[PDB]
Amino acid sequence: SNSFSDDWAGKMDRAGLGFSGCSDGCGGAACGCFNAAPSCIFWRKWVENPH
Amino acid sequence: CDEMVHADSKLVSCRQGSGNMKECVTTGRALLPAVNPGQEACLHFTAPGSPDSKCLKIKVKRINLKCKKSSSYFVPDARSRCTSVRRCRWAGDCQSGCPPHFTSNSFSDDWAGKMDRAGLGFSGCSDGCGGAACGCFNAAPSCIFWRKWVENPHGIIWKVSPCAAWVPSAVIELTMPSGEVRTFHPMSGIPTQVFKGVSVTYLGSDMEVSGLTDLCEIEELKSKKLALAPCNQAGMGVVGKVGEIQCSSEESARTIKKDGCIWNADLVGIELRVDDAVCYSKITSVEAVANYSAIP
Amino acid sequence: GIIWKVSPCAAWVPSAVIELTMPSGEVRTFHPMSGIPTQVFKGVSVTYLGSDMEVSGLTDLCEIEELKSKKLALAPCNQAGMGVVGKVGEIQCSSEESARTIKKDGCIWNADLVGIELRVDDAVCYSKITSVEAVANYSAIPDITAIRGSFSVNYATCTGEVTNVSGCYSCMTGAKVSIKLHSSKNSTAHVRCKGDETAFSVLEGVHSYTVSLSFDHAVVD
Amino acid sequence: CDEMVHADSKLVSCRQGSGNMKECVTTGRALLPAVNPGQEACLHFTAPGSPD
Amino acid sequence: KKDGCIWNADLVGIELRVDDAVCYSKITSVEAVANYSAIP
Amino acid sequence: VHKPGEVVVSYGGMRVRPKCYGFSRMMATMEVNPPEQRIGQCTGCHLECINGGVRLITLTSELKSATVCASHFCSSATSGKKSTEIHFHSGSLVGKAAIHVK
Amino acid sequence: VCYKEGTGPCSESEEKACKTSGSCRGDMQFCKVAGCEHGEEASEAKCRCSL
Amino acid sequence: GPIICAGPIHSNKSAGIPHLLGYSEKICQIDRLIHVSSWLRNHSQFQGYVGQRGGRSQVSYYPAENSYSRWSGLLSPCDADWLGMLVVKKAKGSDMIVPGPSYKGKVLFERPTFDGYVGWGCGSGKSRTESGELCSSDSGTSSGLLPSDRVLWIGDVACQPMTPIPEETFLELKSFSQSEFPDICKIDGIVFNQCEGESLPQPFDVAWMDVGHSHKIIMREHKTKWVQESSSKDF
Ligand SMILES: *[C@@H]1O[C@H](CO)[C@@H](O[C@@H]2O[C@H](CO)[C@@H](O[C@H]3O[C@H](CO)[C@@H](O)[C@H](O)[C@@H]3O)[C@H](O)[C@H]2NC(C)=O)[C@H](O)[C@H]1NC(C)=O
Repeated sequence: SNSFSDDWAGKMDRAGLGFSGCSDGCGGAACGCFNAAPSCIFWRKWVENPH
Repeated sequence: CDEMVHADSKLVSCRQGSGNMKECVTTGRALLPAVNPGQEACLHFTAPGSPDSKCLKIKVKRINLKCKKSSSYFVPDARSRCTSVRRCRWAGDCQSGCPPHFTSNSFSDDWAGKMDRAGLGFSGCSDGCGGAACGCFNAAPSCIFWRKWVENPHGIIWKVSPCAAWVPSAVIELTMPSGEVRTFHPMSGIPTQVFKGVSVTYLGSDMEVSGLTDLCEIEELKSKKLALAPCNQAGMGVVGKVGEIQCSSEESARTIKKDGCIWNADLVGIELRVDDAVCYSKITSVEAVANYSAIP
Repeated sequence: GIIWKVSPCAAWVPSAVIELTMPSGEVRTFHPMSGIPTQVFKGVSVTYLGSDMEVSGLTDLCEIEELKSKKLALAPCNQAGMGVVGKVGEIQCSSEESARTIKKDGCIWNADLVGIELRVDDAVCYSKITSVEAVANYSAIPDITAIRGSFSVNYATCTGEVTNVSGCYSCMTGAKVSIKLHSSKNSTAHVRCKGDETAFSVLEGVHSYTVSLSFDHAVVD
Repeated sequence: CDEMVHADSKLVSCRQGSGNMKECVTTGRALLPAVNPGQEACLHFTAPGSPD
Repeated sequence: KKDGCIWNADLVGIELRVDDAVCYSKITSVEAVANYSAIP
Repeated sequence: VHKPGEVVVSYGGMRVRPKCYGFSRMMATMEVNPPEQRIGQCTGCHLECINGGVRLITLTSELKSATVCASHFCSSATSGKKSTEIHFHSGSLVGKAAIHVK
Repeated sequence: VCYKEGTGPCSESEEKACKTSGSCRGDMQFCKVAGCEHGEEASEAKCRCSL
Repeated sequence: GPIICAGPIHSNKSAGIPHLLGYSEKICQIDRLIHVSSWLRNHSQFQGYVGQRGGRSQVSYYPAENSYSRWSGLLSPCDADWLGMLVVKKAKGSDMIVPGPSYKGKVLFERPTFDGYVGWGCGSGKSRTESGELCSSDSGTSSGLLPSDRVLWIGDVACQPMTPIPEETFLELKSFSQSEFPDICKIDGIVFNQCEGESLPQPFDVAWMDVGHSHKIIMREHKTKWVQESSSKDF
């Protein structure tokens, strides 16, 4: 929940302990990368404070 | 526009990139009253300098009651086909005690392991014919191996979502000060935040609300028409519901090949005989099983 | 043994009897459960649901049938994966060819069902099982539409020459009319526009025959 | 048959495998009303060509 | 950035789609949620 | 000989003897049929009279010059309309008389 | 990528051919659209192009 | 293991195996893969004695586990050639390989087709060390000893004496196969259902049977049946 090696290894996270997860998968000609089996997606959440 | 509210330009930070025409970058928050349907609302921009300024026109078109797709699932048209390879004992040499473990994907008995046109159909032995009638002259009985397919020759596919709610929403067209026009549908009864360009629109007043039972929408991919039903949905197929096979790829919604979609235990009707097994089914079509309306 | 095969549908929905005519000339029978959107598979076509113009309710009952076919019997007919206490079916066994003896594993016993009792020398047999009959018995028996698949559709002078007329208007079957035609080819006919009642769909051989169809009218046109 | 509905032959794809008699392959969906018991219902097929 | 301050389980509104996820929230501002007075 | 025995293939109401029964990989081909079609077309729209207001009924005489089986939506007028007939069959020369409160 | 797997990669005259030629075989996503004519090269196969 | 016997090992390679009238003598000969070598002398033109000490006990097939392989009693199409049932034929340029197996050290593989049975050959010393059609010279194969190294057979086929069916019965199967596969139009160039334009690279794997007619038949909804009866040939 802190590093996320998927997108640039591990650094300071502008969120306070946001979560992680996979998801359901799009697969086929519509999403275009030609594999039949579905695709995992990785997501972040920030709790932030601009001003 | 009849109702009009100006910005709060007190946030001032403008860089004089060009002298003939200025530049500036700003943000903030605004509170404009809801305009009557069929008319557009404005938003005035001001600068400390006099000559130049811009505007932003927000046009409403409709008032209606839709609900947001919390999930999404596809449903093919299941059919039940079943094969039967009938070895007999000492000729299939199959175990006296049928192996309680069954390999549900390969089936080395008939051509090793390949793509199976069924979605995780089951396996099993059976009772045994043995003697002169079945003709392979051994006294002890013979195991029989059977398959079940959940198949779809020419499907008609439905995508479904269980919002199970109803809140007012409208139709909005937007006018960027540059001159862009981008459409979208805000669920302004709920504090949803639709993202586009630089701006985001949000909630309005729910000046009337109504209640309704557990119903949600059924739509067809060839677009026969649009249908409504009790429309139960979850992560799994509960007994007696509209949607049994719940499958999550349109490009893989013709056949049954993606893993994401999930079967029902003992759903397909395999029954045995003295020679070989025959196919039946207990699945129900979407129509005329639990239908409480039909859209005009 | 006398063997019974049983199934717990625990429901009742209207259904009918259907015979089908492929354009090639095939005739295949089947029984569609057209009250339920069931999809029976055959050849290229599939028929499905109709209108449930009347429905009724009934208690938990289902069918009992005998393999020698003594007769057909009805009972409360409880059934599940296991034999619950006091039900009709205790031994539930899944192979007819292995239904004479007890040798297939699929069929499932009851804990301490058989009556073994001891003595000072040796044990004797008893039982507590119940026969299917007279234990719990509550009776004793005395918009059709289709979907199209990838079909196999295939592909001159002709005279009508009617002969007679029958009598029916406003009777649920209609009056039957006979027509004596001949055609040099094997073909099919189509609707009379002014008949004003229904369309036509006749088929003929290459001779002089007659094929008669049913219609109703106030006055013949 | 008293109740009769024709097909929707707008799906057209026929290969001229033979010139004397044509060939075609088609599919679709249909909605025919339920006929009274003891009688048969029809379904008419049409082709862009006339005779057959 | 300091560890001392403590979050809420599943407070932030992440929802998925067929391509990518969008943001929402269920937090409430301090004002007009439960306010029983305002100092003169 | 250590063989299972003779083979017979029964396949959908038939009983057939195989000289050689087997499975093997084959070199094949696949086809595709392009999806989508589009339509547009002039329509005659005229207004005989108007009684819009609060009352639901109005007299509007619009038509269509098209043949498509499936008819799309329709739209509204000024001051917040939603016509009770937006979709109506567009196969033949069938005029459409809508209602409004304009 | 195109490689002769003997004396290294394919030639420029070869790789330019192998977007027009019909003898150098390859994996999928290269035969559906780019047309592997799959010359039955029992011996001395031409250079294979994959992803 | 052996139907009858273990095949002979004779050091002097240059020997052409002759004909035999006997029925129960050629089977153990078939166990020795004697017939496949005769194909080379007939079409490949090489006197390569094949599969010393091999028999039918070590020959391997592309699918990982073959139940039919365990049963030596059943008969494989290349072994239907000695007994006169079917005959394997050469390969044309328009016929293409299947990229499945690892074509290392081969000279003769089978591939059953829609029409008939196809065999491919290379030269002696032309070792087959790649899936390509091109055969490669090498001295590492000078010795004729190889445990089915050059003999790798595709598919899992059972064969037997058969009695034909009328011509119309054949026509019924051909039409019904067309209906069941709406998508399939073109196979091996042979028409299955005429359609619009089609792509190319796609390997394809369904079961099939032959009943004595030109067009092969495929199935997905079939039920088999196993009967064994005392036939004088099956001894
Ligand atoms: C390779 O070519 C060889 C010669 O061209 C051929 O040998 C020939 O085999 C046939 C087999 O039918 C023999 O035909 C005679 O004998 C059989 C039984 O052995 C009879 O049933 C036939 O009716 C016929 O009378 C030929 O006699 C024999 N050639 C010689 C010179 O004896 C091989 O069979 C060929 N091998 C392959 C794989 O094609």
